[PDB]
Amino acid sequence: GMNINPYFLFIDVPIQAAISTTFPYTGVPPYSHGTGTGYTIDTVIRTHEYSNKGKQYISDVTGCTMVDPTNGPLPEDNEPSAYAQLDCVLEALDRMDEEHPGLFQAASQNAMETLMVTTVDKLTQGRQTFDWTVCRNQPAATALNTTITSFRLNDLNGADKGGLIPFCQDIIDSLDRPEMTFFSVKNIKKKLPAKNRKGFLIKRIPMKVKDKITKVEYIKRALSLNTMTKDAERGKLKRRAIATAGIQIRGFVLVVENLAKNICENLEQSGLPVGGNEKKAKLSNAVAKMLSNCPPGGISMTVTGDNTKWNECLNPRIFLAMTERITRDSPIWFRDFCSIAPVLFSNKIARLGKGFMITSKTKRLKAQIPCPDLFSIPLERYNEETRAKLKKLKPFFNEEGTASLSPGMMMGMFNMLSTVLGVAALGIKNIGNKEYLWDGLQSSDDFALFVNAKDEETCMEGINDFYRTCKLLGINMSKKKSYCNETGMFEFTSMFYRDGFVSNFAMELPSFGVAGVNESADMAIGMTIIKNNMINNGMGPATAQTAIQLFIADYRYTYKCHRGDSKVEGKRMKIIKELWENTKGRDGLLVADGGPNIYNLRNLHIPEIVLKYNLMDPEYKGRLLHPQNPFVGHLSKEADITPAHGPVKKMDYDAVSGTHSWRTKRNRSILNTDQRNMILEEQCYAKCCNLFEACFNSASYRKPVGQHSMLEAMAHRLRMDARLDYESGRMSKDDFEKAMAHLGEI
Amino acid sequence: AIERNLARMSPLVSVTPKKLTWEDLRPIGPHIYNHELPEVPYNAFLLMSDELGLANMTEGKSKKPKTLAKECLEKYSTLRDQTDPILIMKSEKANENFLWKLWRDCVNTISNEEMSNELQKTNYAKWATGDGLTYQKIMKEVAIDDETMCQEEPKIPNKCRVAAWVQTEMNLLSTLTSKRALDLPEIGPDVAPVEHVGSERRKYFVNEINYCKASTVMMKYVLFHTSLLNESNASMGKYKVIPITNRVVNEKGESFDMLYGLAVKGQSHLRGDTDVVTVVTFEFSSTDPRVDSGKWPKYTVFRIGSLFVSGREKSVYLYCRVNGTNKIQMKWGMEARRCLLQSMQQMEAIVEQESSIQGYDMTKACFKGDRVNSPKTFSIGTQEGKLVKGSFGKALRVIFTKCLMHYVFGNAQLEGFSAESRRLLLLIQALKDRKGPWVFDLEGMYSGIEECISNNPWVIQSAYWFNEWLGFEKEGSKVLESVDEI
Amino acid sequence: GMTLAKIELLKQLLRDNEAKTVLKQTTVDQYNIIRKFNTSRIEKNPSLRMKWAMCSNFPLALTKGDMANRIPLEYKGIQLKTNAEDIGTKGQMCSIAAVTWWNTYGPIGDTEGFERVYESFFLRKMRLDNATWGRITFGPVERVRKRVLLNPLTKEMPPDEASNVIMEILFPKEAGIPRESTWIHRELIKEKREKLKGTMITPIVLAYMLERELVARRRFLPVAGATSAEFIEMLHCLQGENWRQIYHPGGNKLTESRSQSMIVACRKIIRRSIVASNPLELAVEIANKTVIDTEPLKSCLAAIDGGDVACDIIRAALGLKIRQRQRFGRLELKRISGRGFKNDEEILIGNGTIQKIGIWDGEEEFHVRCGECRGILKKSKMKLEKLLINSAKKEDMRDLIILCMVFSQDTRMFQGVRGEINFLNRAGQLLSPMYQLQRYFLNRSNDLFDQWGYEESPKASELHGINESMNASDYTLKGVVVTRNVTEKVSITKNLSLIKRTGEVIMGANDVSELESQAQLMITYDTPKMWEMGTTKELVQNTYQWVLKNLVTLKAQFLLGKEDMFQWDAFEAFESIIPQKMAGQYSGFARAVLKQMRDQEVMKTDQFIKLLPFCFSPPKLRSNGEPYQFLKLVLKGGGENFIEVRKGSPLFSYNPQTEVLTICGRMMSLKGKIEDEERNRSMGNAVLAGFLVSGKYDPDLGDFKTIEELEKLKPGEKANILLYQGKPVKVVK
RNA sequence: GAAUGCUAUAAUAG
RNA sequence: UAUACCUCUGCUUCUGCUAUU
RNA sequence: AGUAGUAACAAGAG
Ligand SMILES: Nc1ccn([C@@H]2O[C@H](COP(=O)(O)OP(=O)(O)OP(=O)(O)O)[C@@H](O)[C@H]2O)c(=O)n1
Ligand SMILES: [Mg+2]
Repeated sequence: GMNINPYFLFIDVPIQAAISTTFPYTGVPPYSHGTGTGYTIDTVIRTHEYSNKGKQYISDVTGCTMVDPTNGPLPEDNEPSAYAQLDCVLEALDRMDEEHPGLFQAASQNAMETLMVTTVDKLTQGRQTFDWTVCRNQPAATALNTTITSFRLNDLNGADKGGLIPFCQDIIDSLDRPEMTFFSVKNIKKKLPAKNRKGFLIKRIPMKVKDKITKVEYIKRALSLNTMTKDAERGKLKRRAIATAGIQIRGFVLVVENLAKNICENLEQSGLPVGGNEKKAKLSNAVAKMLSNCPPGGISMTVTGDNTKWNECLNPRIFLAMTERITRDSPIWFRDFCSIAPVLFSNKIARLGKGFMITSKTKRLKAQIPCPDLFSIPLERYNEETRAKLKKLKPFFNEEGTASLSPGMMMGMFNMLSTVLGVAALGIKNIGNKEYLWDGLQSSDDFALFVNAKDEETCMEGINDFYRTCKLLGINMSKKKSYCNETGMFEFTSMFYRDGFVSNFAMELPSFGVAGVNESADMAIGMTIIKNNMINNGMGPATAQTAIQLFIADYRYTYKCHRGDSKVEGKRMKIIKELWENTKGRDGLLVADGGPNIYNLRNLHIPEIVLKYNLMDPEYKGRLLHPQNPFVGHLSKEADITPAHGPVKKMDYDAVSGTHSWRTKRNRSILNTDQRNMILEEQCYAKCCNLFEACFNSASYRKPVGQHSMLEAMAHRLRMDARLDYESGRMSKDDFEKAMAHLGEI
Repeated sequence: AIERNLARMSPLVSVTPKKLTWEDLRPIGPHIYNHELPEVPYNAFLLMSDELGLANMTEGKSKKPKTLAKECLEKYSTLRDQTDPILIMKSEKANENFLWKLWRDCVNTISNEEMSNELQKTNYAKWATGDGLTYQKIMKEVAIDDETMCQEEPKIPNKCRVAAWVQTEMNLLSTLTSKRALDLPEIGPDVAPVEHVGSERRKYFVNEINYCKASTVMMKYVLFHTSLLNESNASMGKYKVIPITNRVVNEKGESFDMLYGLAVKGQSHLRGDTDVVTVVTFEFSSTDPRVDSGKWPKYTVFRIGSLFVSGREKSVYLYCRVNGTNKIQMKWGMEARRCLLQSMQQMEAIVEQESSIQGYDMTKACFKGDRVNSPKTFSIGTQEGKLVKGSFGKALRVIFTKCLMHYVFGNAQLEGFSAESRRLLLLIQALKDRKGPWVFDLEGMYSGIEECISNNPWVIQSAYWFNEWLGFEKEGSKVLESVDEI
Repeated sequence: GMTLAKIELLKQLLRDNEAKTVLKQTTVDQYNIIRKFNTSRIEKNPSLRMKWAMCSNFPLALTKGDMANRIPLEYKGIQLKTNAEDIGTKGQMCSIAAVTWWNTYGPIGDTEGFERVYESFFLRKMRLDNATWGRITFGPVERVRKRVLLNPLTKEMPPDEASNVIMEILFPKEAGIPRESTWIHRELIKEKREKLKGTMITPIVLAYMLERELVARRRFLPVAGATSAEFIEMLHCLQGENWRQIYHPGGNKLTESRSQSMIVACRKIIRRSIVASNPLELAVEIANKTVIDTEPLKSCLAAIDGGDVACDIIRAALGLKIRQRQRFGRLELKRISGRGFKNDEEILIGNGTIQKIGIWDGEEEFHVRCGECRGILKKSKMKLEKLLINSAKKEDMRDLIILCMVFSQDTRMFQGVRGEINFLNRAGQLLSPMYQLQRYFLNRSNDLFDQWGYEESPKASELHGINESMNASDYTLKGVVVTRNVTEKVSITKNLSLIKRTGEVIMGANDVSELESQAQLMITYDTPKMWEMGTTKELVQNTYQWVLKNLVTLKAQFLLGKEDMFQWDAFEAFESIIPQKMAGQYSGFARAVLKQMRDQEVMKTDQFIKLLPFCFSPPKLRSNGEPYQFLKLVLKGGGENFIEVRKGSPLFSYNPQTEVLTICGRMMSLKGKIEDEERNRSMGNAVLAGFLVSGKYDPDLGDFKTIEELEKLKPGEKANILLYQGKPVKVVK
């Protein structure tokens, strides 16, 4: 026979040109299982493993085991070194400051003038943040609310002023409180009369009880970071640990990152924060110059680079120095403000996830061991790998079930600032006036170093030097992953350069599917993804037209909305088929109503509802676009309409508000557990806001501003509304008296 | 300070660079060639090249899944009526009796005149779906007291050797059939010449795949994984007989329903996304499991009569396997259609590239060849150690297949190998481009690739194919050794 | 009378002591925090969760209302909705079948105003509907990555100004402090308010719909000769990498966008015409068949009153009254007397950095205009001399002075640059320093005025000077005066110079702007060989492609006639992307290396193909008779636009193993069109003119000689050459 | 003959 | 104990940072 | 059993 070999394409077409075929993104991503404690412990061990030769001491604040590698002994080998030398970090930054004059104070100015304008609500846009009041992750908006409600009880109203600064002041103040008091709910039974045999009904009501914790127990929770495992970690074998931070420390990180962003935006070699086309442009322009600047006869070489243990090796005390050196001309308060975030990170505590599951196969019994109770059982009862992990964890472990972690940044907390410290290495360019000159691009750990020298033997002298320079900043280049070749092709953040960044269609393929927002949206998204891929990711018109089909299939199967003329059996299909028969203008019907797909390459960017509107039946569009339909939930008649409606966001996809713009029922797992009580807390805030929005219609659109009471605002508006409703003649005397009387009671 | 520190830093700290030479690129994953390791087994969810669909020509308009599965067996009653278990192969930890009883319960239940495809929770179906096999949760208080309760050693993927059936799967899935599976829906009428070029260009690309084995298999995988997910949510606490169905259209344009076998879905109280639902597959196949015995350790096979394949009476077997899937894999199954795009795009890129050179639409040229240009060929594979050239269509199909296998054998092992090997693929391309590439720790770079190669068939075969291709490249390089050498 | 209901509900709400304390404690600011408060963890796998949840009985949640109650519980044995109320909506839950039911047998709502509400989109459709599609072309397209407007706007404003206008339209009461903006869009506010008046659509939607057509959505995209939003919206259909599509949108197209593109056309015509003998011939040839979207260049130049030198040159070339009318964004001038000499110089600015700017020499007079305000300006090299103006609008007078101050390029204007001024873009792209300095001093004026200096006002008849505040003052800005008081037949040389009837020249093709830029509207050339106005990489590829095509003949004709086939229309175009100051030198080199291969038996087809195009520009040898020697041949555009003599390059490299030539990424097979001896035949010979290989690297000769050291050798002298990493060669003269 | 700087519930990247 | 062949649940069994915005 | 793979599910809860 004849045996096919798919790699034999690479004979005809070069790797870069057909890189798409090396990304298996029709296949399933890796997901985690059970506990992240193992994966967390690994980071905790490794961080200290690269710092162990440094200065170890006991924190007389937290009582924790702290290790300080900075200004430590220089490495004897190529094992990851965290032993960065302040002098060399500063010297690097001085050169950067010389190369980019005024940039530090120019950024500091912007970053400072931002903070002054920055409100507290800024914190309510960070997914799941760690809440110290309950010692679990929670929505950013809630995690804040809990902290604000808690703070008020300790006489901390800085939040109420509205600016981020005075709220931040309350956080660093909260540390000096001897005890910290916070609400935590308790159930209470209560007889309620009901049409019942016994003539009543018992129901459990929530009651906010004031819990207290000590100065230390609070500090530790403030310095705490909760840990998970990273799920859907593409192109990797074994999983890795990720960290979420406290509402206390999230404040100060924003400003230190914002500072580094301002610096990065105005750097030649910074891959962040620029992205996609903006990035490709900048890197294409960068390569073009550094290529052509090469000495004639001399060799230009590109080191496709990657740093190992980026998080574990980088030190907070270095990040502290960076802010202090960057804000040199900034006023005393802002110098200090910036200094907090690193100082928190240099005393931070890593939470150890869920724990470890122990089982008996003979008995068929399993049990989770909480992180506090890790050293409850003899370590022989744990497996080999976990035994060593726990043994190595031992000296950094805390009785409450956490790990002291003075060294290390941890996953992605300071990307912008790390990028700056990276660029700072590229800022040197030469060591000892040798016959080479290096200059590259940096995007977090990911870096591409260009070296223009007289011969490749000399280039290596330059790379070897750069390596040694990075070692002094706590930057370890991966000798395994990183490689080098003559300039003309390289790889950077999975962008593959071959005399010009190539097209890699495969990477953004998963985004072609049904997004999972709803029918009306996922159509728009689905077409916009095709439209955008046709432009940016070089998808030809045939593949593009096929993509439409393949989407429409997925859509029709997902939302069970096949052609009304089709004979695909189904519950929705029964009514769809009745609509197909009842309707005259069938070409006007949307796909979701078993209508025909009329999308092509040209009209991808027009909403389906707008495309077909002209050829709909009046009754059908009258139904589909009913102003007060029940699926969307508009405005009202004023009975008592107060649902737990979330703020109407401004998504990039273009879709019309029709019956297919529905919302799914909320996961009710919460009904079984004691968390139930939170629904009442929600539906309270909901009632308050919803009514407020009836007083101020602008609140829905633009953020309302005021440090006064909501009730105060609502009252006056309603008073004016009532007075002018009487004076105008919209309201009668009987009603106005009732209005002024009812408002009087407030 | 940097000078002062670099001066006093140990010379032992360096990148230790070396210029890459072809001979330094040894074959990856040498264990795959060790015969003493076990043959990597067929571990897919459904059968692929070994599949066998019973042809049931429909009126053209659809019916209920029970109804088509019934009427399909009603035609092939000789098989459906076969009540005598002629067992051929047994899975080490399986029950012939229970499995056969289950098969017969499926056949009977799907054959009966009732509405429901529900299965009575019998002692056999309970063993098959793995009833109450989950461990009981207990208090850490009690847990700690018990010394016999311990943290289990992680189960690891064991090492396996190269297996022919993987190569054979590629080969057969890649090849042309008479049958079109794909269900690609309607489009808007074309106006812009771009759309007219796109549509005409589709006719070549879409068909070339639609008329290939991989396509049918993909569509089967999708349409199954749909009904399975639909059942999983709807009928949570119910054992259900899902028929492995798939619609096919022949050259003459006749709609045939293809029943490949019956599957049973265990209780699917799927809370988490990873949370498993045991699915027991009974699949029709002409393939004799005695032939490639090391392929079917996971399966239990019953001879259930014969069929006329043409002039030949091929004996029909029944491949019975206790399998499992989860919410994710089931969803990604329904999103397997996008295999068309990854493959179609990559070749449309070449069509469009070649179109810029010649200055017209090179679609018709690349496949067949026009008056100006002869057809486009690609180095396709080997034949007793000698390179062979294949058609543009073949080259396309080979990728589309590869992309299906990227799903079918898609896991952590593949992700890793694919990503880490890409790094070496480039280091090769540099040697090919003659951009004198350098490496710092080649061994460490290799180990990262070689640790991913365990018990994934597509990984193990991709290592073999990579090693084979590398060898053929390494030869081609010689031509350049003596160039501008005087 | 909705007011009463709200007050009555407030009394109900305030009975919940929990709600009371929330309302009493939570500040209007903190509303933003508690609004977003919820239990719901963010759905990380919605694609899955949807696909799954669609298979459940009741996935959707109705809003508790009389409308929700119009949906029946079941329809023909289909459970449409349940009794169980959702946690969120506190209303009945339902199956997707409910929607399908409502859309079929539901109540027929009033869809009045819909079209006016969603006009933004209906126009988006109307443009595609009333469009015209041209031909698809297959060939190289150099896509440039640039920041463009995604969606056509009704009127462009900053987000802040835009939001404030929307407030004035939709939410009058909760507007806050009235801004200037309010009056500036008074027409648009009333117009929109009168259109959206009768509508039942939720105000929050009308907000985002206005926001969509007032706030600018401006993002980076790969574009090619199409910047206009009404083109950008269709960018996916406009072009690929290797194909182009002509598409004329509908509705209207702006006279400004018609103008700014019309310039690029002329500049591109001239740029290419300069290379041929009788440039006027080709200039006319192309211009007559140059179409701007649907409008002929000649018609456009006639219709539009404005544009740059190039526009006037082409106008003359076609035979149209040349308008020496000029623009500088807001400022618009017309020359009375003077001749401008644009010299690129390194200007120090007030903040303390060095920016490269094109400074204009000579004393010139212009008729400056800004809105309803007019004036006469007089300037010399980096110094404003005298500015006469009218007393029109206070801000129009204020702007004209700032525009004239900047336009003059006075060393005082550069001194008043205090703060951050970006000449370089976030993506390391060049922004026009004069057009950014213009844009900066329109925002910060008080700096410029104080950093300029004042003097005594004029004491003439109708001359009375104005101070900082633009009032008839005693102290006026140094060389500013306010007054009460507000062509000629040309011919064009074949070499493209506009001569007066006397003899003095007013313009020449040497005076047009060198900067190529993305035309706003689609530029089409209705003559065959339109590629000639293309980009560096396009021309480079299309040329070598045409060389490969006719290699059969061109190579043979070379072995018979020496210079017969050096003059080809393809190689002419190709010259227009060669730096004119190296064009001749490159030809001088290439022809010698070619002739060296033909005569001394040592051929190399890949090299022949590479160099042949350069051999068009009349040769330019050194003074000692021998040609100039080169390692790389730099072309117009980015630092990657160069051809390597010895090695391959981002534009051109040959793979002998595959016999595959690679041009701008596109791969072509030289199989069949290759001699048998070539393979073993070294390149060393066809690398330097009058230089051939003798043996291999001789350590006695020492290191490898540079271009200079090579050029400075006497015939029959050995030397060490490096072709590419690890190919040392011993070459002799 | 230039600009206009942003800031999703998706996906990708690190 | 019991109701319980009952009832409730199917991301909430800790999913982070920074870009593309 | 099986899925799966460095740790889980093979229903969980009143
Ligand atoms: N999901 C991710 C991936 C990456 N990162 C950030 O990007 C850095 C680089 O990640 P990667 O290169 O994948 O790993 P390394 O940190 O270099 O680790 P290793 O030593 O294993 O290569 C991380 O340290 C972290 O700062 C992140 O925050 N979240
Ligand atoms: Mg790394």
